[PDB]
Amino acid sequence: LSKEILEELQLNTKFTEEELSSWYQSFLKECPSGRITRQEFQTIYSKFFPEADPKAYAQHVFRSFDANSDGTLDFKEYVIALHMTSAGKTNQKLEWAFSLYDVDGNGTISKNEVLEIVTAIFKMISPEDTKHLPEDENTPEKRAEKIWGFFGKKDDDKLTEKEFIEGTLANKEILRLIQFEP
Ligand SMILES: [Ca+2]
Repeated sequence: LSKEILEELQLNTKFTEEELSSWYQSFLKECPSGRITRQEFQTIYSKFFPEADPKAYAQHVFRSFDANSDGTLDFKEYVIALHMTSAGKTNQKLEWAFSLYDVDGNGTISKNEVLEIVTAIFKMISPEDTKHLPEDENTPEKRAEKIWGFFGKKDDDKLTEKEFIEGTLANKEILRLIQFEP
């Protein structure tokens, strides 16, 4: 690691520098490069969520962090990705839920895009639990809709980042929706 990346990581986690270091060493033993590939990263999720199709979701999470598209996530970005994938910190989290959702990366979210992640996210719910799901929103096609709803202005065209951070922050109903299993 590097001193700066050790703190950007410790001031984004309840992880100690000492821990982030032991971690690195372990990570480096599997990726001597100090960087991890989408292929590899995807496996991480297929392993710990055997009861679903994490493949899709994982790929999206991956794209959301691999900034300057090298097809690889390095330790730092990789770490903060394993985070905004579990639960907890949610603002430091929703300031990323936009990145995950603005799939094509421009600067605005579409109805398809919302539906693409809602579905990918859905494919992660063990079929078992797929049922304990509040019917109004218990299928991809639905939830996507019970979301593009709150953001009103059903443009069936666009949703800027302003309206996203506001709707998410304002009403915590969409926040619960748009986001994964915390
Ligand atoms: Ca977009």
